Amino acid sequence: EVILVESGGGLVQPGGSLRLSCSTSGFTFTDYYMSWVRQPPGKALEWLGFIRNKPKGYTTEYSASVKGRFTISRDNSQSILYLQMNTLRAEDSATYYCVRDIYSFGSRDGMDYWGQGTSVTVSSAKTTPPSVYPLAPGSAAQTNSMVTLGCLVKGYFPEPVTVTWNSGSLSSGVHTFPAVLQSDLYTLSSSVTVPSSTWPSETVTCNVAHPASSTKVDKKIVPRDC
Amino acid sequence: DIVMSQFPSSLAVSAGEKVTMSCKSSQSLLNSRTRKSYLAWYQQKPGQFPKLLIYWAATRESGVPDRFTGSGSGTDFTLTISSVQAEDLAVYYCKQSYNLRTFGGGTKLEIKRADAAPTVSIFPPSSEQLTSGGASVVCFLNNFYPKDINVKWKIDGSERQNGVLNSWTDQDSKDSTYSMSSTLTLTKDEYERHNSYTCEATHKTSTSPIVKSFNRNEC
Ligand SMILES: N[C@H]1[C@@H](OP(=O)(O)O)O[C@H](CO[C@@H]2O[C@H](CO[C@]3(C(=O)O)C[C@@H](O[C@]4(C(=O)O)C[C@@H](O[C@]5(C(=O)O)C[C@@H](O)[C@@H](O)[C@@H]([C@H](O)CO)O5)[C@@H](O)[C@@H]([C@H](O)CO)O4)[C@@H](O)[C@@H]([C@H](O)CO)O3)[C@@H](OP(=O)(O)O)[C@H](O)[C@H]2N)[C@@H](O)[C@@H]1O
Ligand SMILES: [Mg+2]
Ligand SMILES: [Mg+2]
Ligand SMILES: [Mg+2]
Repeated sequence: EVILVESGGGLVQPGGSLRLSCSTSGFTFTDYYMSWVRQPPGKALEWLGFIRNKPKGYTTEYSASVKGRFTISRDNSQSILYLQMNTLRAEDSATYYCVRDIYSFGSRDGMDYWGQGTSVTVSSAKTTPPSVYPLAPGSAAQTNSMVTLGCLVKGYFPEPVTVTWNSGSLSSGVHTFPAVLQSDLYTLSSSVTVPSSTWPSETVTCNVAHPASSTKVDKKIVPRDC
Repeated sequence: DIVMSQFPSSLAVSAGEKVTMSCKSSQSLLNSRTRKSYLAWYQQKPGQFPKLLIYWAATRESGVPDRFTGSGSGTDFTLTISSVQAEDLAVYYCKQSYNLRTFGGGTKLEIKRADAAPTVSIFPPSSEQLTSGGASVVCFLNNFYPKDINVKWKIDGSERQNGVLNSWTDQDSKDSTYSMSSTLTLTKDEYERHNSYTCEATHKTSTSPIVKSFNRNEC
């Protein structure tokens, strides 16, 4: 199984620099060209550059957009790909993807494997951890059967924040709304719906993660809101 | 360099229908020796990473459903999806690999489905938030369609349109419905000098709004 995992993302001040890493496993790293592709929130994918494979001598090439500012390198003994990003500016804020490219021209083509990507935000604003508030129904049941609960994640920076419910167990029935940036701080909420015979008799917890401030919060939803 | 472009920017069809989208390059992507055109198509569902669908203009990646077909050569290409399914909701990108690599701007495929009424839930501010001096009243409007929906907030019977923020989810990949949150944020002090809090949802599916509220004094 091919595995690509990016790390290194976070908040960088304008003019700052950052080094991203991509760990790889499951294939012979040196036989492949490797590329970096980025994507600003809500925008198109953008190819940044690649580093060729062993037969081609591992030579590098870059997009005009970052050539002279970003460089790519690879550690062939550890099978790790890097992206050195210098003199950053707002426009560089994006999710950065590590991607396996071709291994030969006549065989096939296409970027067949992609990592999950790592987010980078270029801003002068301060990293701020979130406050996680549990949202339980007010003292008013009404037509029961299914119950909806939620959790409000407020006042954090930069994006993103990851929200799961029972460590992912509660997938489906879950809706996480897009964060809204206010001033220099984001707020979002998440809702989960489960049968009333599940909650509160059984536990429901929302798990929030904010990579940038290396924070992880678990908030159990306890009855008696209002 | 080569400029890649796609059209239309967005398209919408119902499940079961066929769709075609186009991609164009500034220069030919055809290699006269191999006779192939170096163009690929990628699918990126909302919130996830891109997936390779087709390469060399018309070769489908093994495992990719046969509903996806790529065609074309030189500077003009197309991606066709026969019998679109709800899960096909995504942005599709073409990319040339003739000289380094360059992506087009993408075509967003939206899904049309039957109208569905929202399920509304209201939540008073948490005791936790009150300790910080703030008070957010939240209302979730889940699993509805079409996207257009109106929320009206009322405090003690009066309409409140200041301090309200709405946020919509992307279309659902399984049922093509939308969900939205409406949040009214006040200071703890103002929140505590009022009693009734109501959110009213007006959607195409009904002439009468769906109202949810609590009294705070009955908390
Ligand atoms: N170092 C290479 C060089 O040796 P040389 O310096 O002694 O010439 O070239 C030989 C191959 O023989 C020569 O072939 C060229 C014509 O080359 C092409 C074609 O017809 O266009 C393409 C050649 O491609 C590859 C290779 O397989 O050899 C891979 C290419 O791949 C990328 C890239 O990394 O550059 C990425 C890929 O996704 C795609 O973007 C591709 C691009 O579309 C190609 O234009 O580029 C690239 O690495 C090229 C390299 O740049 C070539 O210099 O090599 C290859 O398939 C060859 C066939 O092997 C030919 O039979 O065809 C001839 O040019 P001419 O003007 O047409 O005459 C040249 O005269 C030949 N000597 C290579 O093996 C060696 O490693
Ligand atoms: Mg590009
Ligand atoms: Mg070179
Ligand atoms: Mg298109």
